[PDB]
Amino acid sequence: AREIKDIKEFVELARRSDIKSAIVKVNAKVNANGKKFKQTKFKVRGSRYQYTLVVNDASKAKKLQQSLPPTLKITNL
Amino acid sequence: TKRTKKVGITGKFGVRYGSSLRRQTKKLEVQQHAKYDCSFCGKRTVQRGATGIWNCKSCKKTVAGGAYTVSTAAAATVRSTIRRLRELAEA
Amino acid sequence: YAQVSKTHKTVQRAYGGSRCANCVKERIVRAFLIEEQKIVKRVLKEQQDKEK
Amino acid sequence: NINSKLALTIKSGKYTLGYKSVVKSLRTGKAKLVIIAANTPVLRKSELEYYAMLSKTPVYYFQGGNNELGTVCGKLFRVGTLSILDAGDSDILSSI
Amino acid sequence: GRVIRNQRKGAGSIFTSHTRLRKGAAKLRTLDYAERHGYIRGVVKQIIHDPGRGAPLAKVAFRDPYKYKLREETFIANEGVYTGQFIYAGKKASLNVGNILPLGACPEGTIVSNVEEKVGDRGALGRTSGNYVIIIGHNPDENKTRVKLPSGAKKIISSDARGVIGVVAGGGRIDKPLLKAGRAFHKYKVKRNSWPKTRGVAMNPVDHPHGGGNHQHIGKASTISRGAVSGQKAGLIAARRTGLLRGTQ
RNA sequence: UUUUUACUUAUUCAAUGAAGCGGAGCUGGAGGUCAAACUCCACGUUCUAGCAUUAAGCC
RNA sequence: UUGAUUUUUCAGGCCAACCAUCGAAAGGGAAUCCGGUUAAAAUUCCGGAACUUGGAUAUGGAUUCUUCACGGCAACGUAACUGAAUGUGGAGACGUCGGCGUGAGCCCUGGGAGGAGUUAUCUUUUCUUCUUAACAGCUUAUCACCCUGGAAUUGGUUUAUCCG
RNA sequence: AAUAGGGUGAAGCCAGAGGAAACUCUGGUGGAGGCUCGUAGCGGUUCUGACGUGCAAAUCGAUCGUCGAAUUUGGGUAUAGG
Ligand SMILES: [Zn+2]
Repeated sequence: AREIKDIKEFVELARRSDIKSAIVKVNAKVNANGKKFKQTKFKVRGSRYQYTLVVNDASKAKKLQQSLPPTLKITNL
Repeated sequence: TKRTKKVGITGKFGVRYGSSLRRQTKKLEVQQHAKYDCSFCGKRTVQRGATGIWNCKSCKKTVAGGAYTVSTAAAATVRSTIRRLRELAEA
Repeated sequence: YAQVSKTHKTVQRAYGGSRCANCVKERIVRAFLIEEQKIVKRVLKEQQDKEK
Repeated sequence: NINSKLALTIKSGKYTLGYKSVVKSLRTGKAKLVIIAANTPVLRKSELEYYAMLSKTPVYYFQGGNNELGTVCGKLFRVGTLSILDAGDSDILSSI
Repeated sequence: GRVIRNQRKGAGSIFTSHTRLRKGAAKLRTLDYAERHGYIRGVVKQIIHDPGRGAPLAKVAFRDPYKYKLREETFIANEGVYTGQFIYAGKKASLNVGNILPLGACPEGTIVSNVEEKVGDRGALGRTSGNYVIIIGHNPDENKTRVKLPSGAKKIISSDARGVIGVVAGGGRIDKPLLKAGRAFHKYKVKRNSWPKTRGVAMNPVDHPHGGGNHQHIGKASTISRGAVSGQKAGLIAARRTGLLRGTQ
């Protein structure tokens, strides 16, 4: 499994022709220097690797989710 | 302090094998564990590997020597004998 | 080693993945100096091939 | 005799001890004489005298090793080669 | 009686030499055109320990005169030979320690080792540590050279036979006592199965001609004829004399 | 018939991936040259742990 | 081994030290892990996540008008970044003992969040859960090496005195 | 492939003390040895113990030897009846 850091690279990767499905995982975390925040992991399943993008911003996650290709099957966990 | 009066390196053998054999061992075993001056780099870093093999830690030169000394007296004589006979042939 | 890229198995220099830097340096200097003396021994020989 | 001349240069004149200092002094043209110990490796030796040929510097071949070359200079360490920058009260340059 | 321990060694079942750790056969180069007419130069790469041998071996790399290839030779290291030394072999090689020269090219008194009995056999005489061959004289009309072997024997060899200048390295090995049975065990662990030795006088009459008796004793003269047969040659075979050697021989 | 030593092809020993053998001739170094150039020797590698492979060149 | 030829013919170019074969379920050796599952199988099944070897093969990137890339004084760096015959090396690949150092697992222990036990008395108590695989990326080291500089009032330095 | 934990304390090294020199003494450090006490292991001394139609065609118990090497051991392999 490979982690993706660049959000722009992730959207270009999610529209690759071999991408079967996607996973949106929500983790209720806390930074211990504040209070609860909602982390989101976007996971793209390619032929060889699963690619994960960690989005700690609860608003950038929602914008990113609607920026994925509409054809991908998305599982919400 | 001085730990042993006379056995020295052969004190590892205890009381065994006979005193004459242990003092005969001591002479040649001090020589084989000594550090010798390197004729190549000038440092005193030459130690024995196996018999006849003497390596320098510094310059990594290996020279063929004696069983327990870097040079035997017989080899030193041959070195001068060969040197002398070489001069006459080459004038 | 068969399944890794070439940059992992070599160094960008002569004898890169085969010899160390100091041993390559000694080869270069030895090659230059010895070949320079080969010319000196040749011109000197030609000096003794015309007067003696 | 040259040992006495060399000892005087160390006492009164200028010098560098060591291979790296000698090569720098040949590059800068500050060397008047290069002294090489007998047990110096030939590759290092044949390179020092190539530097001296380019630099037009005389070379003196010491008869002892780097242990004996060091002690002539009044040093408690080994000197494989040295360069004379300024022969002072001595006359080593006129004899070599 | 029974087949005695002398005779069981020829079959060579458990009496072959232990040769796993040996570093190759020590030989001179094959006598070729370069050695017959000029000299060839090699460089000492290694000086190594050969298990079962007192003398260290030298690995010397030569160029092949006829094809692009390196040839590694296994020489017996003479004392004073060092790694990185240039070794010269041939008729025109100079008289320096480690060089391989024909016997006729060496003046009288030259100390030489790994000498050829016959031209091209690549070394037979004076190969053990501390040993050497002295050149006594030459007979140029017959192309022969007189040498003295480590045993004190005088031999006449062809002047084309080769030898290596110097003394075999590793000498003085015998000066130190072994002090232990374990030291002899380790000595023969990489040579062959010849240690330890049971005395034949301590066996039974089946095992040895010396076995048996109500005291341990040989019973008959232990000097055995040269014409005796296998199973009889136990003791001093063809002994010209016996007893403590007194005076010169 | 016996003794000795000459030959090499039988026979025997050894080596090599059967690489340079034997003779002669080119080139120098020499003999003192007493015809006329005969005889002898050599005939590309030695401060250095480099390199030498799949011919350049000329006709 | 190539250029092939479709002329199913070939043209050649290199080599020929050594090389039948058998011989290890403890030697050498390409590549997999976790969770779950059976009455009985599991590194084999299921779920997920990887890897190696062989083959085919396109796209992107890279490179070329100074044709077969740039940077760094250097040790060397990188996403790539021609290379036949032949050759040279390295890895495979190596005893034993001694103390020292680092890591991992285990042992010990504090706080907190749970569960169980003792509770005539005492015990903020006794026991227990609090875990993280192969694999991918970045970072991380003794040793070794490079540049600078030129050292006696010798200095650095290990438990073990070696280095300049 | 296997071999607890101790004792002793060889070379080498550091420091101090004494001496004109040749050299000597002391305190540490170090960790040698077919060394030593002693487990596992390997062996098999004595009880001339048990048993002796046995648990056993060689065992059981205590006692004992040795225990870092000439050590112990698996597998592969070789040696075949005068
Ligand atoms: Zn050295």
